[PDB]
Amino acid sequence: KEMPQPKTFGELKNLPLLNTDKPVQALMKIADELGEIFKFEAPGRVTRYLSSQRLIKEACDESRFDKNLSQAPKFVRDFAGDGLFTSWTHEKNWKKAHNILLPSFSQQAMKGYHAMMVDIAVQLVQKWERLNADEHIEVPEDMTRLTLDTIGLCGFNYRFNSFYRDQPHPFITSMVRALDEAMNKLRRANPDDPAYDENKRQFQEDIKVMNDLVDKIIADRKASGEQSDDLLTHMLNGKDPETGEPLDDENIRYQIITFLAAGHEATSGLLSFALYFLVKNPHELQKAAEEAARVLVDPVPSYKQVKQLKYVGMVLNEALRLWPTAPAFSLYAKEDTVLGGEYPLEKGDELMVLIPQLHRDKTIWGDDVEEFRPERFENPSAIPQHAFKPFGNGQRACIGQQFALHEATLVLGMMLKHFDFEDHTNYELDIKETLTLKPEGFVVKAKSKKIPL
Ligand code: HEM
Ligand SMILES: [Mg+2]
Repeated sequence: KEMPQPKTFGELKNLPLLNTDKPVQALMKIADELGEIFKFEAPGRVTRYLSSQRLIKEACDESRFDKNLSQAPKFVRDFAGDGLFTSWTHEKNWKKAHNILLPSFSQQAMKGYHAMMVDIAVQLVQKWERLNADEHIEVPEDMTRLTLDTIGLCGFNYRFNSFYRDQPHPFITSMVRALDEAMNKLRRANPDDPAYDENKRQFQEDIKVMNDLVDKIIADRKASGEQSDDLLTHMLNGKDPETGEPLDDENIRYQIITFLAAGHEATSGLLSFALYFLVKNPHELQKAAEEAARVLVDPVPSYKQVKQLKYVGMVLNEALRLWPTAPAFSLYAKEDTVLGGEYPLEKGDELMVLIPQLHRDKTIWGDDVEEFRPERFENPSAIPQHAFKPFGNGQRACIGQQFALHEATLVLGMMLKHFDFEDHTNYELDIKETLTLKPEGFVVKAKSKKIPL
């Protein structure tokens, strides 16, 4: 078959379609119009956007297709280097670091992180316990404080102390501002224009701020010899079983910057969208609050108790189904191949998986794809293979998935145990896009249930 293509802009082809603050929502609208596959052209590049489970299952065959670095990740590589997220599968450092870090991210390894996750979660609950009657909560802002602080403590035993601040720690300001530069670089008609000399100087400054902190903490840890429950201790001590080599200090720095840069925002967006869906769907809020009350019977949650929050886990999977917070990933054809029996591809051709549209495939999910129904995930053996992919695919799938889901389960369970929530503004969903998705402006009021910590 011949391939559908959205509207074009002369010699700029389709490129201006992405000159928007909300490009993935734009592409989802295009997908709705054009169907399971469409071509997208820009000066010097071409990709094909996939939306159906039928085609994405094929794209996810690792014998045929491998991870490609899409446009904003190639710029993120300027500060995350050959850390796990911005390396190619075939670079030595990718596999070395994957083999070293995998056991440190396993479900079993969560038992070792649990206490530092509860440290930051208790800080969030005390913050909200201490609001006055007429105050409200800025939900994505607080979730972001929580997720940055939790990855800082678990990643490198460092406190960003985000709940002590309106202006984040300078490392966070630099990283946030670097991620924004990466995104903003994509939308520049004249990348070399002198108007951007300032953005380029600030970008180098921010890279320097990030490296200087992380390098110093690494050096401090080597100089002290201290052994903590964090990823930095694991990286200092670890050898790749296959090569026999450890990670060098530069790459350990890239991994630390990568866990913060890749993980914080997608996890804070998940928590913010799950609370959004529960305040809009009070019967599901009640089910999840009843479960948190029945299960979280102790003043702080244990690892075992967090595992028993099945309905909270169902709520978080259904929020990932609707708004997977790292919404698109890119692949390339390893050799010439035919996609879906219809679309011939040459070696090197690019594909993009649009995960919000895969999760709205009506042939898989049924017709009510916009409705929030946690019970879709009651028994996850019902879900066909390759239908639900919020954490990507295969060996290049999110290494932080058990971390994110333990964090979000813990924190949402505690939120639901300790407070009732009110959507006092009747908030209108407005999804902001960075590297990730979140509900911008989402606010609520909490009313404490007056349960001790
Ligand atoms: C709900 C929260 C999260 C979601 C939805 C999510 C989603 C994703 C997705 C879709 C990918 C694949 C990207 C691609 O193919 O280009 C990815 C990769 C990755 N994520 Fe996550 N992520 C989340 C949380 C985290 C956290 C908490 C961490 C770290 C503590 C993390 C670290 C990573 C890394 C290091 C990669 C690269 C893995 C590799 O290629 O070896 N993520 N994530
Ligand atoms: Mg309903």
